[PDB]
Amino acid sequence: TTVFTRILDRLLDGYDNRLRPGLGERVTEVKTDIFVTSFGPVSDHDMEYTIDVFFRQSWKDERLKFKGPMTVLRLNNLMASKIWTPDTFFHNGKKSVAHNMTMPNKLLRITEDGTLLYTMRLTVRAECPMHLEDFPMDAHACPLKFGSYAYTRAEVVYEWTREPARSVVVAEDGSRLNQYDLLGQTVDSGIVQSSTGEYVVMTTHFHLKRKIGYFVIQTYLPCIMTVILSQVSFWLNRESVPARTVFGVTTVLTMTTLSISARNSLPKVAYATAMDWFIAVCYAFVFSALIEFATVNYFTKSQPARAAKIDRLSRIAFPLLFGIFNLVYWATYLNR
Amino acid sequence: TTVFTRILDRLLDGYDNRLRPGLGERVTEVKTDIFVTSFGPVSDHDMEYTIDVFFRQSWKDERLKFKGPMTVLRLNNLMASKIWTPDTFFHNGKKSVAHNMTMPNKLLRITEDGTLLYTMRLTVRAECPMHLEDFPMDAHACPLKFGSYAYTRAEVVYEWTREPARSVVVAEDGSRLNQYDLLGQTVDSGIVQSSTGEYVVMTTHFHLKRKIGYFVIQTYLPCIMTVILSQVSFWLNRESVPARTVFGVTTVLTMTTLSISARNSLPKVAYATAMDWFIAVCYAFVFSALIEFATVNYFTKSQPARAAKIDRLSRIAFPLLFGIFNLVYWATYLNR
Amino acid sequence: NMSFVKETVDKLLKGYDIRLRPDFGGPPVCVGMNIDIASIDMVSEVNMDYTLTMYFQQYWRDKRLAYSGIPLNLTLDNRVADQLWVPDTYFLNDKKSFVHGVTVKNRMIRLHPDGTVLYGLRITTTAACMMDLRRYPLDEQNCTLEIESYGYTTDDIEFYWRGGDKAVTGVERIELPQFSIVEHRLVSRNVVFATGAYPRLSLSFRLKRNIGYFILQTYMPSILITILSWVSFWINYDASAARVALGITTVLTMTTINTHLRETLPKIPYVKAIDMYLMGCFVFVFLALLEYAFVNYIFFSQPARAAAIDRWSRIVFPFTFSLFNLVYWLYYV
Amino acid sequence: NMSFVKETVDKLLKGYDIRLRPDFGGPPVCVGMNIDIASIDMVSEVNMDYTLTMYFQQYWRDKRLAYSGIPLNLTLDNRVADQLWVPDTYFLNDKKSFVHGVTVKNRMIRLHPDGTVLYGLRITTTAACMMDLRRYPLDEQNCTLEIESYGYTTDDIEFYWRGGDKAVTGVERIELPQFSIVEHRLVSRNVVFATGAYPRLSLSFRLKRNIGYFILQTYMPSILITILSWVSFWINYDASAARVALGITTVLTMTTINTHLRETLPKIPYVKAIDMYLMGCFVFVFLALLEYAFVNYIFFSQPARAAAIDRWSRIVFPFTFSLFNLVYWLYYV
Amino acid sequence: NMSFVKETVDKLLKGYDIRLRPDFGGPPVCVGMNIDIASIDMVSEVNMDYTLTMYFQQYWRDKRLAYSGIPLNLTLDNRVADQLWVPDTYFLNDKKSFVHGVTVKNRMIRLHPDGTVLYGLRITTTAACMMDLRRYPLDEQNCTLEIESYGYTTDDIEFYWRGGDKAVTGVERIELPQFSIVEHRLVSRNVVFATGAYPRLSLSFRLKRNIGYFILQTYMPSILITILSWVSFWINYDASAARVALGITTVLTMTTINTHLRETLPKIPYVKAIDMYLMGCFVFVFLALLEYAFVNYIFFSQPARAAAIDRWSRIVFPFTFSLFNLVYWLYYV
Amino acid sequence: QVQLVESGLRLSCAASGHTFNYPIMGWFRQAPGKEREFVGAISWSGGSTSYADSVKDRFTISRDNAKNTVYLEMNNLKPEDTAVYYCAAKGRYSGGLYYPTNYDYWGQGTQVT
Ligand SMILES: *[C@@H]1O[C@H](CO)[C@@H](O[C@@H]2O[C@H](CO)[C@@H](O[C@@H]3O[C@H](CO[C@H]4O[C@H](CO)[C@@H](O)[C@H](O)[C@@H]4O)[C@@H](O)[C@H](O[C@H]4O[C@H](CO)[C@@H](O)[C@H](O)[C@@H]4O)[C@@H]3O)[C@H](O)[C@H]2NC(C)=O)[C@H](O)[C@H]1NC(C)=O
Ligand SMILES: *[C@@H]1O[C@H](CO)[C@@H](O[C@@H]2O[C@H](CO)[C@@H](O[C@@H]3O[C@H](CO[C@H]4O[C@H](CO)[C@@H](O)[C@H](O)[C@@H]4O)[C@@H](O)[C@H](O[C@H]4O[C@H](CO)[C@@H](O)[C@H](O)[C@@H]4O)[C@@H]3O)[C@H](O)[C@H]2NC(C)=O)[C@H](O)[C@H]1NC(C)=O
Ligand SMILES: *[C@@H]1O[C@H](CO)[C@@H](O[C@@H]2O[C@H](CO)[C@@H](O[C@@H]3O[C@H](CO[C@H]4O[C@H](CO)[C@@H](O)[C@H](O)[C@@H]4O)[C@@H](O)[C@H](O[C@H]4O[C@H](CO)[C@@H](O)[C@H](O)[C@@H]4O)[C@@H]3O)[C@H](O)[C@H]2NC(C)=O)[C@H](O)[C@H]1NC(C)=O
Ligand SMILES: *[C@@H]1O[C@H](CO)[C@@H](O[C@@H]2O[C@H](CO)[C@@H](O[C@@H]3O[C@H](CO[C@H]4O[C@H](CO)[C@@H](O)[C@H](O)[C@@H]4O)[C@@H](O)[C@H](O[C@H]4O[C@H](CO)[C@@H](O)[C@H](O)[C@@H]4O)[C@@H]3O)[C@H](O)[C@H]2NC(C)=O)[C@H](O)[C@H]1NC(C)=O
Ligand SMILES: [Cl-]
Ligand SMILES: [Cl-]
Repeated sequence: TTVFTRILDRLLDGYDNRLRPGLGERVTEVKTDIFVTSFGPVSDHDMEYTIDVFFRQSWKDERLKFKGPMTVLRLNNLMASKIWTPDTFFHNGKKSVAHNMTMPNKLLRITEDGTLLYTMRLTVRAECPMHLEDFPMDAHACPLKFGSYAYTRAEVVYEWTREPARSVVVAEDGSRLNQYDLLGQTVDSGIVQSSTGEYVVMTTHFHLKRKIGYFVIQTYLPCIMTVILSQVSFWLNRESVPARTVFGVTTVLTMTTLSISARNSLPKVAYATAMDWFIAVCYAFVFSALIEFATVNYFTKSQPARAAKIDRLSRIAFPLLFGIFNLVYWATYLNR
Repeated sequence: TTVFTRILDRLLDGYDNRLRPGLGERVTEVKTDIFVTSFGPVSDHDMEYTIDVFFRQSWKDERLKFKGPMTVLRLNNLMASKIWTPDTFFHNGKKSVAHNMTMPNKLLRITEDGTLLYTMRLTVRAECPMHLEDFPMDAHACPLKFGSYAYTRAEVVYEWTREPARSVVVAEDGSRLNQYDLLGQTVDSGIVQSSTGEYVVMTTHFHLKRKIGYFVIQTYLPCIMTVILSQVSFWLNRESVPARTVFGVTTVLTMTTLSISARNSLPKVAYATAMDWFIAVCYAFVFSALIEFATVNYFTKSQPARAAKIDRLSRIAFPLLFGIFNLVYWATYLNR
Repeated sequence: NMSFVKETVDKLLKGYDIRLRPDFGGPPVCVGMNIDIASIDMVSEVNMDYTLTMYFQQYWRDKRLAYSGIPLNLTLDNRVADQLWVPDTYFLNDKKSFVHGVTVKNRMIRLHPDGTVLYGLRITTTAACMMDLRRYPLDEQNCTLEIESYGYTTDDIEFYWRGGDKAVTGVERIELPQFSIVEHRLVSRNVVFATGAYPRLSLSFRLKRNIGYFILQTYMPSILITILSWVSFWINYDASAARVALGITTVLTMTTINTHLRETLPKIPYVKAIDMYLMGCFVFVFLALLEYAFVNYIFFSQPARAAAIDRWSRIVFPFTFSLFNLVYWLYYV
Repeated sequence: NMSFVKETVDKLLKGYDIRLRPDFGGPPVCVGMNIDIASIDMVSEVNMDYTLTMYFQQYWRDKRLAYSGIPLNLTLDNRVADQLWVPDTYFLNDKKSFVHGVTVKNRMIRLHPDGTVLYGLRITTTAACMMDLRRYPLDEQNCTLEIESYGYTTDDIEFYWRGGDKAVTGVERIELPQFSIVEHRLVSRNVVFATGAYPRLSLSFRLKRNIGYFILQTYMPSILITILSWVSFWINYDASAARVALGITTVLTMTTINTHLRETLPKIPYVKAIDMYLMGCFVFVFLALLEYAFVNYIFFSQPARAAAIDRWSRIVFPFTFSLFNLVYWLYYV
Repeated sequence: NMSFVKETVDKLLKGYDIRLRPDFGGPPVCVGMNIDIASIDMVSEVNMDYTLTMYFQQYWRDKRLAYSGIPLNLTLDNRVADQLWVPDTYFLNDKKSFVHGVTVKNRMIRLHPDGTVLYGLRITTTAACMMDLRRYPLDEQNCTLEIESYGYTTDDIEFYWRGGDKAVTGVERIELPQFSIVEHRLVSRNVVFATGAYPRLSLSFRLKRNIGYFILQTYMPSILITILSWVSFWINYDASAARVALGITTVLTMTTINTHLRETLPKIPYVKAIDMYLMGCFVFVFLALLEYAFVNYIFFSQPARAAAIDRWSRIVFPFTFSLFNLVYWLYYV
Repeated sequence: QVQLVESGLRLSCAASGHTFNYPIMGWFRQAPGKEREFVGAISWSGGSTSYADSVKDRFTISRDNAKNTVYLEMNNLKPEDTAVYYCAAKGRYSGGLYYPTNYDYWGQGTQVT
């Protein structure tokens, strides 16, 4: 055991951790990969998402070469606080956590050639600016950007450990999503520029699509049923005025309550979503049925022929128009 | 700069920060004052208030006499951790913050005679016990008591820097009160005694008076209008049963709704506040008017003279009693 | 002379080993405890806990710190506590505790010439208190603070309430919005775990609920709503819209009261007495509305009987509701 | 003798390289785990997690700390834990954890002459438990805690449950108002990541939700409104006012009930069982109103067939509703 | 050849005194500020504060750190910030701030050959902003951030914006759902306290509230319900079911939307514009319900009077509501 | 204070009083020449149970709150079971479950052959 103590004492003898490996000689290359252990909840209200990752970095430092009985030293993470490590940060991160139970969740491994593998376990809350014009049939690309904080592109660059498509790997049972599906991810690297210089940035877009079954069972089917119930009033006999008044008032009030309920759970955006348009059209159809009934009742004694003609025309007009609208709406929003 | 480094090194050479100045020889006298940069919100439910202060202390330390080109050294605040400082704490504090952004918000200054000025920026959450029997016409004196935690009166005493009335200064713009109005503060000092000995306590009372206009236009006016409307029905003809019934039932329903819904606004206490008495008396007046109408309607068409007498007496009995009650109530709760 | 005091203090800490308790390997060290309660903030039924602020003082003796030539108690800067041995005392039934740290860490170290150490802290702790709500609102609770040594067994440490029953002070001037502290009690014992026997102190309070809060929040609104529901019996059955509106309003408001009370208490599977009372009030308002429906149905045939039903209801409903309230309140006796 | 013990401990920590694990470069070191559960504070369906408080004990052997001549097990002050090697154990599914630190960090170190170290912590952890609420409010959950080595593979460290099935105690202390622990299970396995294979312990609990009258009172309004909707079939067509009044009352009440239950039920945006039950009830009242409309339409042409249609509906509607309820209570139970 | 760089860095910090500012005892040290606003988070009307994430850069010159022979701007590990003097810049109006610390502390230290130091932090801060919500939701606010030196007066330090009006970057890219930023302004002055005069920088934004959401959520539903309640006057009094359902549903829905909105509204001690509009709409719908109740009673005996009242209401209600809208939209616009 | 009554092959232990403060009832047996030995314990509310190795899968413990009573059902009796049986109550924060010292209120010695 004392051999390894002597090796470690020699490695840190005259070592300056303020200086990046290669300062003034060549650019430091860091290879990164991510293992998403759980893709956490996505919040529309805060336009953010949480993610839990194993974040892995690997670089080369020629001051840490050694020759001994073991080819790789798998050291305690304490050693990682005595050498130089990258200052990687997440550009759109909001408030991340570096887990400290029961010990700092970090690992450091040194190879005899001077290659260091440094891994940590993080929870990151990141900004995902969402456009909700297609709610609830919308899709989002939530981005995760990271890079060096202090060292510019002429000092530190970042690469992916392997092919970029396979350098961000998602765990099989790592879905904490209730109203979204994780379709996949795309991986890219680029250059950002700020007042302090040009930096390398590594980006991952996770593509999400919102589940729709809840809204189908809570809003769309009740609204369709309400519109149908209003439109089957044209078959009531014109003499039974009280029955048709009750039917029209019933459908109007039902649509009102459903619309008010649906507005309550809508995200607080400053424009119209798809569900708003559907609800508005259903309300227009229901009120149109009521107004048609009023007009028909107006000509009941004056011109019975006119009222009969209006009823007969409406009986085929209203279902046809509602079907055309439904076909156009669903073909527009379920195909994009 | 070398001269000042030599001076500081000589000052801290052989200096023990575990011992107060003049230990075993005299009493350390600490002169304090407070600059309240914002008097934060008061919370009735938790019985507490927030306050942000510059807390200033000053004391003599003969171990820190020096002689050099400058009479006063305005030092980096970390020097505060190398010398002795008072352990002042707030007796009614709940959970305070010593702000650490971007650096520890403290200043340390050393005069050539050994005088120390030590100032810090704090946020204090303090307990303010409240008796709300006079709600919403209640007034409180929220206290702020501070003193030494470990040094009894025979070791450390506290004094105000200037005259006590002017040692606590509140900024002109620093008022984050919504529901209250700050009428001023009173400054005092005294002795407290506990199991560990006798300590000096410095006390500041901030006098708050609650704003009442919100409740006048939110609770009192609806009740007064409802009572007036209920008493209006006495002037209608006994023949017009539908109108009097509308008045009586509508006023009773409004009074019931007001009494029930005002519960959420009112503070959650185990006794009855002044507004509770007002609402109860208004409810009694409205229900008595309804019962008077019922009694009149009972005697109609059988003993019309008795109904006439009841209505004639009521038209003067109800407004007079309500006016007397309002006079007495407002005199009781406004001259106090 | 501070030079002599500095020499003495440096000598005391010369070679001092903080990893070893006083009289290590010998008889147990005895720690006496005092608590001064400053406040009991928020008793919560929903969270099943309460908050407590206190001055917690520990008293022990360490002969390694005996000094001579200075006839004074040495109150040292609190950072000296980091260079001395202190007991590993903890609260078993706590959930989140902190030591106040403005303007410094609220800590006190006082040495005495015989080696006695007084070690004081100011602590705010949230402690668990499971509650029995079967007798709401006339329930009575018993909330404890349990104090134990985490690492040392009864072979190494011992606890006692320093001062007998006069160890805990400030309890008699505690005011709570809903409760009153009927009694407090001090207990000492030994508790055996798989790792051995540990000393234990217990400070318990008995809380009694003030019924003035349940009244004026749940009882008075229910009575008012039931009275308003009764009002509808005095209107002619021709006025259908008025009576239907009155019945519906009373039903909805009573439902609001039920939900509000249920939210102020934790959700449990069984049914308590208070739930039975609220269900009874709901039954009464719904029965008034249903009686109107029955009168309206039977009105077409026998209008005289339709009026007689209202006349009888005017007496039956208040009387039965009063009897129901009497039965409910005599259930608790 | 305290000086002898101090020199022995100094010799133990003299030349001790904390950066290296026991038996570095050789066989793996075996660490045994014990958990003693204090409570499970809360179990949140909205946040999808649960809060657990425990005493977590780790047992291992370090030959560098073997001492002779002292026939005692040395309980050291917990600060010594900063000078000793400890396993880098972590919990994979925890989201926010902390070690209690009043009055000192709740930490215990005990040494034995053989060189065996016992290391104990008091930990509160909010662990993620993804719940399937598609059968709410009669769902059954399985919440786990995963314990794993972070930096050491199975070539360096080994994990096992000390005592086997008796490694976890205090399950009787768990008192959830809304759930009831059915079973707990201990698992030992290996998990492979891109950096190698790591030991893994897993403690799982099976939870059953408690059913009561308050769970029952979510279906009763819908059932009652459905039966009210049926009632219309027994009214003659001449009195169509009653039929239309029943139709409008039932439809409005059903929609309001559904929107209110959406508002009050926990915000879980996917289809559950109760959502489909409420949708079925709404469909039934809608079908009843539609049947009335059809009868009103064909009345002037086939009065006998209209009466036959009403009479057949009087049986068909309760029969199909009973069938729907039977299918529901067989599929979701 | 990192030996030369390491030797230079060791020489820089050899006789360095962190307790003294650059040019201690002489002329003040200039500090230039840059701010890059990454995002502006929730602007809470309840808490009276906002949140700001920024890259905050400070620039100054220290002659003790000048080095020669190295034609590079030495970026150093951020931990070297603990061995250097940095300004004690603080924010006067901030309630809660932190520096991001994943994966390490988000801090940058860069040296230049002539001794210039660039020191960058990434700060998320919540800052107190007092809002006047009387014109809510049609109000215009002004929220600031104050930057000051705590210990050094104008004799020791002096601030300035580095770049003039271009010092602050990224304001034009911020998108807020409820607000649109109209202007941002930079001010530099001196603030005098009892301890002396200190330099102050102020960054202020003038925020304007978007009216789209409130139209889509509050105003349009309230107007729709108020208009829909007028359908009663156009329904024959024999159709009592429809009229009763209209009145009850409109009143209930008005209360529903009022509660849903008022939950989001702050618990301020004054009445906002939106409150006035909602109370007016409630008064209108309740008056319509009451008018129908009165008409429904007296229709049996006085059909002509009931018909006349309905005919008058058809004109009276829309006219009064239009006048109310005119008064409101002229007062608040 | 909690009062315990012993009846009794099925043994009954009826506990009355402040049984909410003492949420666990346990069973112990004492040999004529040995010390008290833990047998089993049951939670008052959840019914969760724990047994000793020597009696596991043979004895069973149940409880009912109708009269606040607990029951020990003995199956497959052996001559090794000849001991005097006690029923005891344990507080909420009294530590380990297998140690007789932690139990406050004790029943009456019942002879079983
Ligand atoms: C996981 O990471 C978190 C931080 O993200 C750690 O929490 C910090 O832990 C460190 C190490 O224990 C703490 O540092 C020490 O604090 C002592 C005082 O603590 C009290 O006061 C602070 C406020 O000042 C409170 O935040 C805290 O809760 C306590 O009430 C100091 O006395 C220590 O100083 C000693 O060491 C320094 C080293 O430079 C010397 O200079 C001193 O002279 C002295 O010897 C030390 O500073 C830190 O305060 C904790 N912060 C917070 C916010 O909790 C977790 O502990 C960590 N977990 C694990 C398992 O590693
Ligand atoms: C809230 O609820 C808790 C229970 O959860 C109550 O706590 C109990 O309080 C009673 C006192 O009222 C405690 O009873 C006393 O315990 C003392 C300690 O006993 C230990 O040591 C003895 C050996 O000396 C062991 O046999 C025993 O098992 C313990 O290890 C005893 O010394 C006391 O005995 C004295 O009084 C009794 C009569 O009560 C006499 O017969 C004795 O001779 C002697 O004078 C006594 O038994 C009990 O231990 C507490 N239980 C727990 C779990 O702590 C709280 O009282 C309650 N709060 C309120 C306000 O009521
Ligand atoms: C909550 O949900 C979790 C799943 O998410 C359940 O956890 C599973 O529990 C079962 C036991 O009920 C586990 O199955 C057992 O795994 C043991 C370990 O397997 C590992 O190691 C072996 C080599 O030793 C590898 O071959 C294997 O791939 C694993 O890496 C096995 O040793 C067990 O087999 C033994 O018992 C079975 C009968 O149970 C016999 O048929 C075998 O012959 C053998 O004797 C067994 O297969 C399973 O691994 C757990 N899954 C996970 C992911 O941990 C929880 O049980 C559940 N909670 C509750 C309360 O039910
Ligand atoms: C949100 O609300 C805040 C206030 O709460 C507004 O802040 C004010 O902003 C104005 C500028 O728009 C400030 O006014 C300017 O202050 C400058 C600094 O004053 C110092 O220096 C001068 C000498 O140069 C001293 O005399 C003075 O005592 C201070 O020490 C002045 O230099 C400016 O003067 C220039 O403009 C004026 C006209 O405005 C000319 O008359 C002058 O000749 C000169 O050209 C000017 O006075 C004001 O001080 C700020 N107030 C506070 C309290 O900070 C924000 O502007 C507002 N937000 C928005 C978006 O508007
Ligand atoms: Cl989600
Ligand atoms: Cl306020």
